[PDB]
Amino acid sequence: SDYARDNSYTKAAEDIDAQYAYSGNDLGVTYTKDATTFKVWSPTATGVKLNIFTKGSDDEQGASKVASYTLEKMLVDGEWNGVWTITLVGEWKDYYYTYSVTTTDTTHIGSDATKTYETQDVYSTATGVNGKRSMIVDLDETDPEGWSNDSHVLLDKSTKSSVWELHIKDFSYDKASGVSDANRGKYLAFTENGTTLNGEGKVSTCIDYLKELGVTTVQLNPFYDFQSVNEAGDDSQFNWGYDPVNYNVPEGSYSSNPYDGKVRIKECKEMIKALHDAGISVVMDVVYNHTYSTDSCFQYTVPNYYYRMKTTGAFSDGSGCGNEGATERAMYRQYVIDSLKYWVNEYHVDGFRFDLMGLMDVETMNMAREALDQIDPRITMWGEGWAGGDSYHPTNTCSGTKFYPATQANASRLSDRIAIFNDGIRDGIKGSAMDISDVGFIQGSKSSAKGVSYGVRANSSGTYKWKAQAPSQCVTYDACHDNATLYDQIIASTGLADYGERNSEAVKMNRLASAIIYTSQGISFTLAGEEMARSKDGDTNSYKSAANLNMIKWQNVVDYADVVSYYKGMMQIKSAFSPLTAMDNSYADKYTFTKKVSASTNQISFTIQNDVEGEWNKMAVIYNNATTAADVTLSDTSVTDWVVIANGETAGLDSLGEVTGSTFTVPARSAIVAVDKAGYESAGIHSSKGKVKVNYVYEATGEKLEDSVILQGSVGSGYVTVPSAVIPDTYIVSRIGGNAEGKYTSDMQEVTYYYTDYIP
Ligand SMILES: OC[C@H]1O[C@H](O[C@H]2[C@H](O)[C@@H](O)[C@@H](O[C@H]3[C@H](O)[C@@H](O)[C@@H](O[C@H]4[C@H](O)[C@@H](O)[C@@H](O[C@H]5[C@H](O)[C@@H](O)[C@@H](O)O[C@@H]5CO)O[C@@H]4CO)O[C@@H]3CO)O[C@@H]2CO)[C@H](O)[C@@H](O)[C@@H]1O
Ligand SMILES: [Ca+2]
Repeated sequence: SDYARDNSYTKAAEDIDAQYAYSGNDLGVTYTKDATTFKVWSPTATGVKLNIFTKGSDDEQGASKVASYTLEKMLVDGEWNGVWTITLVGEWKDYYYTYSVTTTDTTHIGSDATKTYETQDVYSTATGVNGKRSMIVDLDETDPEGWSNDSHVLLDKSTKSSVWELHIKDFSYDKASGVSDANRGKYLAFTENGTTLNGEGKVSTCIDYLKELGVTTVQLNPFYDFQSVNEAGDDSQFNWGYDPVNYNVPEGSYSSNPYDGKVRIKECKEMIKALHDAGISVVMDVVYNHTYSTDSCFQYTVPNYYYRMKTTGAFSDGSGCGNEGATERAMYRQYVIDSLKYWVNEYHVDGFRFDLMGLMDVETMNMAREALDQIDPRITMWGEGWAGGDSYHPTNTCSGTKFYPATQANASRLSDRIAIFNDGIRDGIKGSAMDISDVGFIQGSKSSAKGVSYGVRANSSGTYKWKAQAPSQCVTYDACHDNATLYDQIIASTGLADYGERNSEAVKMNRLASAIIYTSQGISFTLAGEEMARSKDGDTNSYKSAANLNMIKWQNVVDYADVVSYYKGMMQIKSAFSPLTAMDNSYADKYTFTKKVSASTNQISFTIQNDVEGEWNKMAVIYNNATTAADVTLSDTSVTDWVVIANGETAGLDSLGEVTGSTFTVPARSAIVAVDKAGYESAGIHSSKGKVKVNYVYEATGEKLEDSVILQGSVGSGYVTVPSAVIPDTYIVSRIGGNAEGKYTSDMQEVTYYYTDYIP
């Protein structure tokens, strides 16, 4: 819950805002060749001392204290504006610095109740190792080659996105990634083109893999500077990084050199440029809701101002991490908005994911949306519309408006282009994220059907659990970095196999999840590697678990190539059919559900009427979670000539067969997507991908030992097939027909694994 409570701390902070709020835009360092100016906002301080150093830490060669200087109160018409300033004449680039701040707290201003704290700059743009000393940098020197020609990659519509949620270490830490020794688990991994599995040259990994998969967007887990990895320590350390230290400095551990402050800036920019060169939008995970500790640059500069304080003097702990940032305060609001603008402008970031956005006030969020709109309204914003504990806040903001938290409950007060994670469809698809053993729709829960069905229109049509204003305000997903991976929950909730073990029924459920995500409105989102059955060995909170547990297992692009192909195809379907990628509510009344949206059912079906010329006229979608094939008759009989474009085997833009009438046979634990024949013919939307069909046959009888699968990819790109992992160990491959490995062609190729009797 959140609580409106006014106290001595909130009153003091409000009075500080009225007298001392500063909008000068020049806090921190203003560098030029001829002089550097330093500015610190601290109304509570009795003095601020600047300390210059040759190095970011004392252990480095050439490390020494240069000198210290007294900052002076900044006067405007002889009135103090709360700012401290000094200008050092000459060339000061590449020196390091801290401030020594002698200060009261917010409730004892003018008293002699002072303490002195040493801290890095609140407005640091660079630091040395482990973020303890700021660095004076010419940011133009940190620009990689071609950076001036690097542009934002922005989606016309947020709802046309396909988001891959990725940790920078996870991306390439696996030696099988084919990334060079130097760059594995680093920013620079993204700059390596032509990477293949085990560097064997047969099938793409990393950035080339992402190009082939066709994701629009990569959302990167924390790459601001966090506390929880020792940047001078072992390469085997792992943390998600939800432990902020410096908001406007890149994390050191993902760089080749954290000791020189400029290197991580250059390399972070190189990562972003490489994603842009691949045609991929970059979204940044940001965590303004809390800092690692209250022994922070914020608390050491203006004690008790930047955090929400309870009447009893305790820090409000709405984050569950010990503190919460006071977004309702004039100078934290300004800090956050200025920070967002900085990452967009300086680093070419294309959008943001707000950690525990429910701890941020609606007015601040809306003002941030308006700020980013002035750059480009296609810059994306979304976040978690919840908190991690009870939140204590003042009644009103620094603007004098009533405080509202940016939660699901308050979606109507928030901009429709600040989207909110839809836990409705997430839990509906695969079961409660809070319990890995819990079943959702794909595993056979009939009561979960309503979660899926509301999810289909991005929880914007009617009300189940919460209501989005529009599809633009909804992130559609079945899993993220938190809790269990999709495939781990499937395995745990069914007992079908061990974690990370292929099972044919588990894989069917995984394909069905794919069909649902890409036939639902809202912003389609996946954990990186969901498309290849990513496992964390059942770990439901992997934030500091082993690097090799967390890392993407690149062998899975082969072991689950068929599943990758299914996702690849479903993505094509969504991007081809306008109703699915609508921002607004235009298409809400164009859906005809066969059963009530609320129905307890094994078969969900609906049609969608389109109005875009040159596209399919109508789509039929069926989800079957039964363990048997079902005959499903649509209530909408307006179309009786259909072309199937997704089934239990494959998804894409090509005809998989036709259906006359209103009844479809839907295999167990599978989806059907069909479109009107007339529209299919007229639109001329067709696949340019090639296919490989993989068969598994008992040589002696000619009978299949396992269902055939379909691989699908760009013509001329490399594929690798393998024997079926689920065939009993009492059969072994004796012969292969066709090419187990090769390049896709337009005409479908077939590979048959022939099996003989064996004892293991
Ligand atoms: O600080 C404690 C906590 O922090 C982190 O948890 C985060 C979660 O991992 C993350 O998923 C997110 O949690 C959200 C959740 O996703 C969202 O769905 C909503 O949760 C609801 C449930 O949907 C609802 O079922 C009910 O949950 C019950 C649960 O069913 C029952 O089995 C039992 O465990 O009690 C639960 C709570 O009563 O209610 C919850 C809460 O309303 O909201 C959640 C946020 O509150 O964000 C979490 C916070 O960052 C860590 O990962 C975790 O290890 C720590 O324990
Ligand atoms: Ca760090």
